[PDB]
Amino acid sequence: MIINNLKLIREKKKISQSELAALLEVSRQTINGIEKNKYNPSLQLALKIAYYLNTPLEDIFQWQPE
Repeated sequence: MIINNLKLIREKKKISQSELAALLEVSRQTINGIEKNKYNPSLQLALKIAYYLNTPLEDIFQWQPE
């Protein structure tokens, strides 16, 4: 389904997971865990990630509407 790949998006600007996680208000381990296939971020949080990260939601988490 949804492909979690913030790190690519974040690392695009060389954004730190730690700072980003601070931006998200969530633990870094969890955020980097999601790419690894851990349960994707919540409805608002994904929106926040796009907002905090400043990137389309699709790039960070391509919904892949199956």
